[PDB]
Amino acid sequence: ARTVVLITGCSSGIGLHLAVRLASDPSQSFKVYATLRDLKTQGRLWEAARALACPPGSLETLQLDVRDSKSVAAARERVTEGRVDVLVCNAGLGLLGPLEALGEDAVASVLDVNVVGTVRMLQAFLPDMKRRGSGRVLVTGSVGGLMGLPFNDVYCASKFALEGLCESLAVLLLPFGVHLSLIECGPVHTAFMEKVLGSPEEVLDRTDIHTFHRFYQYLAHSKQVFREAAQNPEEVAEVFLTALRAPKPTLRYFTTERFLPLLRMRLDDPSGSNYVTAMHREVFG
Amino acid sequence: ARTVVLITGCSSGIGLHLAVRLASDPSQSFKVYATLRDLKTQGRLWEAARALACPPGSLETLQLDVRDSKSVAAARERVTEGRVDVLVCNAGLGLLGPLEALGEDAVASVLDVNVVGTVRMLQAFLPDMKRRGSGRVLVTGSVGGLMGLPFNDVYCASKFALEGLCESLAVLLLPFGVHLSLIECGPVHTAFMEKVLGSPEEVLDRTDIHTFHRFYQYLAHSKQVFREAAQNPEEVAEVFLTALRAPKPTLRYFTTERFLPLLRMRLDDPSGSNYVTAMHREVFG
Ligand SMILES: NC(=O)c1ccc[n+]([C@@H]2O[C@H](COP(=O)([O-])OP(=O)(O)OC[C@H]3O[C@@H](n4cnc5c(N)ncnc54)[C@H](OP(=O)(O)O)[C@@H]3O)[C@@H](O)[C@H]2O)c1
Ligand SMILES: NC(=O)c1ccc[n+]([C@@H]2O[C@H](COP(=O)([O-])OP(=O)(O)OC[C@H]3O[C@@H](n4cnc5c(N)ncnc54)[C@H](OP(=O)(O)O)[C@@H]3O)[C@@H](O)[C@H]2O)c1
Ligand SMILES: C[C@]12CC[C@@H]3c4ccc(O)cc4CC[C@H]3[C@@H]1CC[C@@H]2O
Ligand SMILES: C[C@]12CC[C@@H]3c4ccc(O)cc4CC[C@H]3[C@@H]1CC[C@@H]2O
Repeated sequence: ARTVVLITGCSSGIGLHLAVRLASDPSQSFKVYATLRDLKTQGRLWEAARALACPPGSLETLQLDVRDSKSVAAARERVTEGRVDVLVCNAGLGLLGPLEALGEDAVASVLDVNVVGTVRMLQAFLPDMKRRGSGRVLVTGSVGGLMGLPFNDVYCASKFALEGLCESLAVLLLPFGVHLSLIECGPVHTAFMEKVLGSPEEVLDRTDIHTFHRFYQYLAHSKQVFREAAQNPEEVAEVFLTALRAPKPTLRYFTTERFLPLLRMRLDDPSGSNYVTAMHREVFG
Repeated sequence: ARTVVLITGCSSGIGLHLAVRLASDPSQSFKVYATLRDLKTQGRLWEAARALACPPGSLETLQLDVRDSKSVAAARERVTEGRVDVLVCNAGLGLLGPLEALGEDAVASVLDVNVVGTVRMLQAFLPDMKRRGSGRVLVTGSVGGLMGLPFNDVYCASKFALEGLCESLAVLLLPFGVHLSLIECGPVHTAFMEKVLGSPEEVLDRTDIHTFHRFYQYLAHSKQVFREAAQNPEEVAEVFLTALRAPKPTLRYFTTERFLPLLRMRLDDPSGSNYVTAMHREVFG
């Protein structure tokens, strides 16, 4: 159908549920290109798509690895319509542990995927939206890009980076009639975390005993935050559709109002210490 | 002298003036290791140091390239005292132009220096401060890390990343008695900008005519913002000393109160659109 939507990172979580929520839409107005780093993992996407009854042709899958600009351009070339009306930059990776225990590859990967990957997506797809004078870009955001979290130093570094990247682009884009919005998400049940790490044996080798202990405490605490605040990817998908529907989309959309008070205490105390003291008390006690 | 201070990026600007402001301090309590990417450029540092009368031994220069962990560890090994009381992460690069005109090397460099470089500094020097139960880390910040600026997409991406990185570390660090603060700076007369770019011929080749035109407009506008708001590096150095003096340093220190209203409109309108509309009007008219 008429609105062409291209989504990154659709093998699971937000991306997967958003592709099927769009392709199974009552109005049948979306033509979805669900992109995945590795096409062989598309099984779960179709199982969900078939549970929602997506009309043949409403959903097509492509291989798109955000670390490779040749993969990104190849995917763009497979959009048969020759246009993308809604570009959703969703692919992302986590990175957890003491800063000193993180290796150079892991740090570099996180920045390459979460930041440079988005830049690649935007360089390949913004030109044509500017030429056409229209387009929507939706970026999966995180409360981790709005407030720092202990033992997520590089991950927060990467999520804050998208905030800077998208805000800077948004200031330029108004006059071109291209809208950019971030969908700010808290914890989401998606297996994002399941790969965020483990291996206490190796970690203890890379840091001191006190840091290690504080790490275990952070891990106990995020086990409760996840049970307390994870949302399901279906709920998050609805926030994207809210954004793609608005005639004049705002820069930010929040999927929960839950972390706002905490967010407000970084501003109402500009020195930023109130936040630091409050987050240390919530995490470590 | 007694407080050992190690500073990155001292061939010019903030780093240069901060090293000499500390080594020429009346109390003569600072022993400064002024680090530079390339030792052969140390001329300007000494000229200023000799204009301020720094006692022999108050200032030592080392080579330290933040993109190389071997250079970073080698520099740490030359601290004869075996300790660093104040670590100042100042090295940084700019990147300007239409997002689509930026090459992969340039983007990668900016992130490698501004973000990963700080991570390298922190991995090499935090362990010993945690072991000792004391230390101050001061990071040169930017209003560009707090609000997005058109045509500085990757630069803002990198400066926001430091915000995330330092806030996340700050939450962990309290209990270790190690303080981390960011020194938020606006435009500074330092030649940072002088290398931020030019070459309209090559740029026009990489983007569309409308974007190009908007770029020229941004360039006219930053010529006035720089004359209107640049501060001198001596003024910025005093803010670092304010931070290193406080018995309980806050996470953020601002060198000007000038951009706060703008900063406040990103929060008081959480959708973040008020800011986007206001920044577009200030830059493009
Ligand atoms: N999960 C949370 O609690 C949470 C909270 C806030 C924000 N977010 C954000 O939500 C987004 C979606 O993640 P999720 O929570 O749904 O986790 P997820 O279930 O692990 O899904 C992330 C997707 O990104 C893909 N991806 C990873 N590397 C890629 C690459 N190089 N090229 C293309 N795609 C790649 C993954 O594919 P593969 O499976 O093949 O690797 C997967 O399809 C991320 O940007 C993110 O960080 C998540
Ligand atoms: N200038 C502004 O208007 C402004 C505004 C806000 C924030 N800041 C920030 O202020 C900091 C200091 O910059 P500045 O304004 O003083 O500009 P600058 O005069 O160009 O000084 C930056 C210094 O960083 C060094 N550097 C660059 N790459 C390095 C590397 N790979 N390893 C070690 N050192 C390296 C440069 O050395 P080389 O000369 O050899 O390259 C130079 O000594 C930066 O983090 C920054 O982005 C500046
Ligand atoms: C930033 C994340 C969402 C917000 C989460 C949060 C939010 C508030 C809080 O007090 C603790 C945590 C712990 C884990 C955080 C997450 C780590 C991954 C995710 O992106
Ligand atoms: C972010 C910077 C400081 C703040 C500057 C600013 C701040 C406010 C504003 O309205 C325009 C500009 C243009 C250039 C910006 C700068 C680019 C380099 C510097 O780091």
